[PDB]
Amino acid sequence: GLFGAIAGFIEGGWQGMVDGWYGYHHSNEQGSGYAADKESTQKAIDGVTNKVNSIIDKMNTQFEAVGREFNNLERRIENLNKKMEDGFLDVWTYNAELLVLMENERTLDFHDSNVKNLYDKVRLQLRDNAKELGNGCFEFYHKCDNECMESVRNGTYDYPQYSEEARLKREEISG
Amino acid sequence: GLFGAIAGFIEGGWQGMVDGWYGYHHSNEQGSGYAADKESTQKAIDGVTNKVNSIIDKMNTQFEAVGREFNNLERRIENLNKKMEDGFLDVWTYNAELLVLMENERTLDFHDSNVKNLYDKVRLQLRDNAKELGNGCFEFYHKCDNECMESVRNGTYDYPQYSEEARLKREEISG
Amino acid sequence: GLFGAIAGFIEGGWQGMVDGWYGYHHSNEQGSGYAADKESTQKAIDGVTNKVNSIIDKMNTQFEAVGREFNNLERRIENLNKKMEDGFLDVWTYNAELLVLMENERTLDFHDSNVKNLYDKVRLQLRDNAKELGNGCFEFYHKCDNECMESVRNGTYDYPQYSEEARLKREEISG
Amino acid sequence: QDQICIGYHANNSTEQVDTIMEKNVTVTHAQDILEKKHNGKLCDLDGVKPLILRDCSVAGWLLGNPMCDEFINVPEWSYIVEKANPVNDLCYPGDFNDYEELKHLLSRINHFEKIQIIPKSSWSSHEASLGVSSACPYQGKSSFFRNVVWLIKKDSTYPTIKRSYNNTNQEDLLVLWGIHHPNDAAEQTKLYQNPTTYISVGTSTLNQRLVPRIATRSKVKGLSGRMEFFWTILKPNDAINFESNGNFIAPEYAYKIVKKGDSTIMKSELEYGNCNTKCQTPMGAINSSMPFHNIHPLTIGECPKYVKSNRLVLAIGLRNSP
Amino acid sequence: QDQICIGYHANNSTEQVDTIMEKNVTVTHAQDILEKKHNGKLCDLDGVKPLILRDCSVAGWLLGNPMCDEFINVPEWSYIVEKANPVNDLCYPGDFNDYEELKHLLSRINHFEKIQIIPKSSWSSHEASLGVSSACPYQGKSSFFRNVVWLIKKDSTYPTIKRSYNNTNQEDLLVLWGIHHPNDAAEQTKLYQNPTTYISVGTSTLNQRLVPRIATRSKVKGLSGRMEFFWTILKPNDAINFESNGNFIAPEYAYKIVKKGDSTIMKSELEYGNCNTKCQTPMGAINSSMPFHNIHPLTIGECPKYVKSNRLVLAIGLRNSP
Amino acid sequence: QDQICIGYHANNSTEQVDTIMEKNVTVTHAQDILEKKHNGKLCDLDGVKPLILRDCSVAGWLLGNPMCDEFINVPEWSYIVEKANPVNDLCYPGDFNDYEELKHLLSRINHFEKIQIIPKSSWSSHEASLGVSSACPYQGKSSFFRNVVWLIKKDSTYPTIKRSYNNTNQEDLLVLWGIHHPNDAAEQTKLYQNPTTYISVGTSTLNQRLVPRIATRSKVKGLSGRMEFFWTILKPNDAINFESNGNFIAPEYAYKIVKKGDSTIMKSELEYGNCNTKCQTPMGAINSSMPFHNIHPLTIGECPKYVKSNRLVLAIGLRNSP
Ligand SMILES: CC(=O)N[C@@H]1[C@@H](O)[C@H](O[C@@H]2O[C@H](CO[C@]3(C(=O)O)C[C@H](O)[C@@H](NC(C)=O)[C@H]([C@H](O)[C@H](O)CO)O3)[C@H](O)[C@H](O)[C@H]2O)[C@@H](CO)O[C@H]1O
Ligand SMILES: *[C@@H]1O[C@H](CO)[C@@H](O[C@@H]2O[C@H](CO)[C@@H](O)[C@H](O)[C@H]2NC(C)=O)[C@H](O)[C@H]1NC(C)=O
Ligand SMILES: *[C@@H]1O[C@H](CO)[C@@H](O[C@@H]2O[C@H](CO)[C@@H](O)[C@H](O)[C@H]2NC(C)=O)[C@H](O)[C@H]1NC(C)=O
Ligand SMILES: *[C@@H]1O[C@H](CO)[C@@H](O[C@@H]2O[C@H](CO)[C@@H](O)[C@H](O)[C@H]2NC(C)=O)[C@H](O)[C@H]1NC(C)=O
Ligand SMILES: CC(=O)N[C@H]1[C@H]([C@H](O)[C@H](O)CO)O[C@@](O)(C(=O)O)C[C@@H]1O
Ligand SMILES: *[C@@H]1O[C@H](CO)[C@@H](O)[C@H](O)[C@H]1NC(C)=O
Repeated sequence: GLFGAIAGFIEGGWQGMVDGWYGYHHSNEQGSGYAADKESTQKAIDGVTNKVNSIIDKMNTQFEAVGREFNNLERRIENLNKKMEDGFLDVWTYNAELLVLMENERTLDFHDSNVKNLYDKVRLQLRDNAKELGNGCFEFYHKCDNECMESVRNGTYDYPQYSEEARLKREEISG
Repeated sequence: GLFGAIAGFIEGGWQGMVDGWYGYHHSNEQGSGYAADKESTQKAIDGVTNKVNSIIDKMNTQFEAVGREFNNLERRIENLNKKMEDGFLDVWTYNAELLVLMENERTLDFHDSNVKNLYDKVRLQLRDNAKELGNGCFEFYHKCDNECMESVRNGTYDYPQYSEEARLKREEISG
Repeated sequence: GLFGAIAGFIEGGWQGMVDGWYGYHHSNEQGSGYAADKESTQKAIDGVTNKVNSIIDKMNTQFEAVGREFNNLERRIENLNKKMEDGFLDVWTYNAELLVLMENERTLDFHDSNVKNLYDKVRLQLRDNAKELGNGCFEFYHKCDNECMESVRNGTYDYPQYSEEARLKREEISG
Repeated sequence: QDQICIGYHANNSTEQVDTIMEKNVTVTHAQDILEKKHNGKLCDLDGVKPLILRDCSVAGWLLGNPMCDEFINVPEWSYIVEKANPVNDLCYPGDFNDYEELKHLLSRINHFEKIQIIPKSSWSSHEASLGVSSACPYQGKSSFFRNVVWLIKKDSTYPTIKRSYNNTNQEDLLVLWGIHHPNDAAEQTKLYQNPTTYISVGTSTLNQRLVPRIATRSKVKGLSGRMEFFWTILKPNDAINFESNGNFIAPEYAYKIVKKGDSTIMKSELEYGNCNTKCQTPMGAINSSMPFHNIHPLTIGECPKYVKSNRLVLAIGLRNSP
Repeated sequence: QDQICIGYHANNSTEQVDTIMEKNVTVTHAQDILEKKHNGKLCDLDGVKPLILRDCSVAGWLLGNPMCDEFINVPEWSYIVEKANPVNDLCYPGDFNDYEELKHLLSRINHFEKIQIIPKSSWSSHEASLGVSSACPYQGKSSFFRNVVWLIKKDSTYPTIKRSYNNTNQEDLLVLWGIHHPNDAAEQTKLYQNPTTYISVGTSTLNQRLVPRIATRSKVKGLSGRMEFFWTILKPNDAINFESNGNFIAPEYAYKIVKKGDSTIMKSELEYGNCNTKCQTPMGAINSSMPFHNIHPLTIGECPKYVKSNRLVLAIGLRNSP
Repeated sequence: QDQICIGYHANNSTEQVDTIMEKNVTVTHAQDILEKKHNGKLCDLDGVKPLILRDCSVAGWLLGNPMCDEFINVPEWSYIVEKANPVNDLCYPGDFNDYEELKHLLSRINHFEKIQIIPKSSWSSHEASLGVSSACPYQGKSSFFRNVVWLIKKDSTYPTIKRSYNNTNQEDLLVLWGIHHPNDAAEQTKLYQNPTTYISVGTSTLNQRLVPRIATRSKVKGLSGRMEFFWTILKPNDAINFESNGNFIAPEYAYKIVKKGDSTIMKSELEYGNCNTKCQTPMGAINSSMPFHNIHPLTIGECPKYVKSNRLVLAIGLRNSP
């Protein structure tokens, strides 16, 4: 991927998460489970939906009637028409096919980017209170119960509150 | 954004910087102020300008005369002309609209990317002489006067020269 | 570049590496040399090749015969033909030129991105066992022989195995 | 000791997508942008039903070819449907002058009403009842087109016709007439009496003089004679003046016409299907919002762009690998 | 404590831009790629002024319809402007044969010069001064087209005309003539004497033979007769030969013609505006460099692509949320 | 202090590429997508060789203009090559009715075979050997088109011709005939005897009656007479019936025709080059796989898209700055 996330370090999707596009898995003392980031996910849905809708809605359609109305002493004109129809067919086919390829690429990269951005968001929250494993997972140096992890997601993680405990484990697990 | 910079960690633009597109703010003992990175900025301007100019200049324009020259016993030919004009109108409209959309997206992402690249450039200069706050700002562990900060921008920061002083402050900062 | 790699911190290409697009240079006790990352490189080749092939294959071509069949009392029809041919010429020219520009931009940025992603992969492997010089090179704090470096490339670097030796070397140079 | 992991959605879907750089990438969700479905029926177009001629051609329907179904008055239509090769065209062989332009003119009609312009009963110096052919069979027997009258000499004379009709209606009038080209001089004398003969037609705009062409011709339906038909649009308050010496196929019925837009003649073998659309195809209507289709080139209405493609799938979700 | 921060430009601008994935993104600077402005004037096209016919049609101008402003020797033009429905067309009612092809031919002309081909004074066996009509008034008097002569019998005779003109000029000649179709035999006899009559015209290329059509017609301008006009291009060193029995509307003036390119006839109600352009619209000229416009479909010149859009705004600066 | 570095390929290549944001970016490898090369020859098109008319026009070749090469029968072709201004067209001056539609019809032919339809020796009441002109020289002698016969009165009489030909072949038949327009009544009398004359031609579909037009004309090749040619397609088991009083240019040879597809007439000065292609240009053939070309607009076959561009270079490798 462009952002090395989706098929890079996070080497795989979770069938367990079904309530969103991007989100979290956790395992503590209290149990393990999935949660979904409703913000990044809904923003993504809005984005992609808008993209589809705009590939659809920007097309001007007007009445036309086609059309074989020339006789056998008007074949030159008939050929002019053929050239025109064939021309437009070529233009539209090439354009549509390429547009789909290009925008599909952009879409997958957009997903990649969203994932990576969520990752870095969490990473900036935790710093040295946890270790990066390199698979999109953070091994906590302190004790993070359900309330703590919901604070990680919510963007409300209290770094100094665990910094010492972590510092012990670190500077004891790094022992 | 694709590069999580512009509306990601640097959550907002500076009205104070008016002499460029991307750059710096500083606050030391001697005072606070804005400076602009004239290299990343001018390269960006050249890029975008070239983009606009090339969307404009690649267009072939030739003389045409249009055109209602068919009489009321030539309405089949008249209809052929209509289908042609309408065809081109649809082609050009769809292409122009989509081109604008696509390239606008690319432009904003280009800005995002430039910002992020400036950030990482500085980050690689400073290392542990400063702390990343996570808002595009670096809190210095040592004393960085005007000459020092101009050296950060210029790409001429002397890391070992402050590494110890920084190392001390870093130390006293923890326990 | 978008990803600040190719003409950013890695300020130049290696004529010494000829067996791939992206890869490694090393210098140890045992000698200095080039190796190429065959995974990022072949993925890139498949990508770009697919891009070219798809710009080529999406084009619908059908039989046409053109064509000056109208006499000197049919010059209005002849003019209708001319406007059509001219029309398609302008359309195809503009589209082909812009398509080439746009996709070329995308291709170079893709290279940029692949390079940057390789860099960050190595960076995440090594952490503090090595120093980032800021030119796409990592100065090792420990001793990395051929086997060790092949383990850096292979994605099989044993960070704890050298962490202490590195840790020793580390605090030293700092005064 | 505890973990926080970042990851992304996955499922069992097999929806595939192509990419500029990669083919057959399994993906979480996808949307096709290409319309491939039609209802197999002939429908109204924006609320207006089509004129469906069954085994009748436009010419056969306008002149009233006896073997065409009896003129039901459709006062309005959005397009015309003809079969590829309609069986009932011109029952007496010949031609329609400017026929394709006439069909195009009639392809969409805001108002259409057949009226009697010159009663048959009004030809007192000519036979109006013997103008009949076996090639034009009706109610058992030798007949003729119903809207138009084949005049023949009465006793052994064909005095000069001078007849005029003033369009006192409030709408344009489609007027039709014809000329008969016989096989030889003998037939010319037998039907009309005068050997050298003409038909002149005059309007504010039309200045026409038709002369029959005698020539030896192949039999078509057993006949060597030919009938050639002509037409104009008579404006409100204009008159049309006919003068003729013989070989005149006179108007009887004409049509009030109101034209506001244009379409075309659709060639299709289908039947009406009591529906409505914005886009009609000869294979069936399209219920559309998609910007592209691959049904058929020959469409009428506000249609998506015709394309040569079986598939235009946009990725919406993400890579859904095993 | 000390800080270094990275950031980007912002301002108070409200320029908005759309994006494939997002709408109405406020941005630092933007550039529209769509031309929407025109000068509301009729201008020269690449340095060449148009032929502006005021209330005159092309036919009315070429034949010199008396009520058309007096012959503007414009020797050169790049396009022709006509009003939608010009008041002064054919003063005597009738038709121009191959009219639209003639208008297209004349739409852009490199050199034009009216010259006298057959002096009026040269019809000694025929009346050249009585060919006058109240439908063609010059100043309350009955007149006629000025470039063409309505010949009438002299005393009670119309001897056969045989007249030839050899194009000794160095350029093609546009030659115009006509035939008069009367209302009845009596008028035929009154104007020309001969009852059965013709006009033959011959060139290296042209082999024409015109016969008048008598028919009863509606009055137009109170007249039932009709005038039908015809034209050729006579090559240098070719001759044109007229022979006629009556109903001849003879050339007097013809035109030297040099044609190098082609344009079209613009329908517009505007007036000349002493400017210059590369792209003319009926609503006004376009000073262009933009690749697209939305002014009007009917353009002449080197014009940007017509498009159905009110806005094509390229983002140049950056997101400017404030 | 040992090192590991990451980097990318470079070389001495000077291949340049343009980009949306940057121009003239030197790069490692590139591929042009635009075809610029042609072989300068006329070739077969998908295995079928073209009918190359040398200094002959289609009309000249079909009627057999004596000065056109006589060659062995080409039974099949894919397109027709004519020179811009072929020297041998109609040796006797005149016209071909519906000529361009005939050329279009003939442009691609699946089967063509000339056959004798009416033997010359079969005109016993007319002279078939004096129909000869200095404007149609064969070997220093006055001759005529070879495929068609100019009948003249025998002794001082031209009895009425009634001749018919039934197409008993299994293919459509292209039939050609003509009418002669003389300069005056005297010539009319000298050649044919009858002063007032006609040619009628009838088919299951054709109903034609031609009358010569006498007019005074300029000399072309020293001649003031004109010859006008017509044609039909006679279906299998249909007959064609000619009747004529004089001025008849009778068929002698006709052509069996099988048509399966269509092309056009290519104007080119080149010569055959014993090759094959899918795409032929008047400047030479294109060996193509590229989607675009800039050779010439006037192509026949399966060709890439014509474009106004000298260069369409795709970046494949990477930036190769020094
Ligand atoms: C005097 C007489 O009746 N003549 C008879 C021949 O005509 C006849 O040969 C047959 O000709 C048939 C044509 O008959 C028609 C027709 O269309 O049905 C008869 C129509 O009544 C007549 N209509 C009018 C207004 O005259 C019509 C008309 O003359 C032509 O269509 C004009 O071109 O002729 C038919 O073609 C048969 O195929 C053919 O056998 C023979 C045998 O009956 O006897 C004659 O007495
Ligand atoms: C058709 O008949 C109508 C009605 O009689 C004619 O219309 C009138 O014509 C007279 C002059 O002849 C005028 O005084 C009336 O004012 C006309 N009425 C309208 C509403 O136009 C008409 O002229 C006849 N048309 C022709 C061609 O003879
Ligand atoms: C128009 O007039 C010119 C000049 O008289 C004619 O050209 C001459 O034709 C004669 C007759 O054979 C030639 O012998 C001369 O050599 C020609 N002179 C020139 C300048 O070419 C011309 O033929 C006339 N056109 C017609 C059709 O009569
Ligand atoms: C052309 O010749 C054919 C061959 O004889 C004619 O066809 C025959 O018509 C007779 C009736 O007179 C039938 O007995 C045969 O069945 C016919 N043969 C075929 C194959 O149809 C044909 O009518 C002639 N065409 C014309 C227009 O005269
Ligand atoms: C069949 C015939 O009699 N041909 C003679 C013609 C005709 O009188 C005219 O061409 C008719 O227009 O005139 C010639 O001068 C010619 O053309 O060579 C002599 C020629 O033998
Ligand atoms: C490509 O996609 C089509 C549709 O899913 C599938 O039939 C085919 O097997 C795929 N090709 C490959 C590479 O397997």
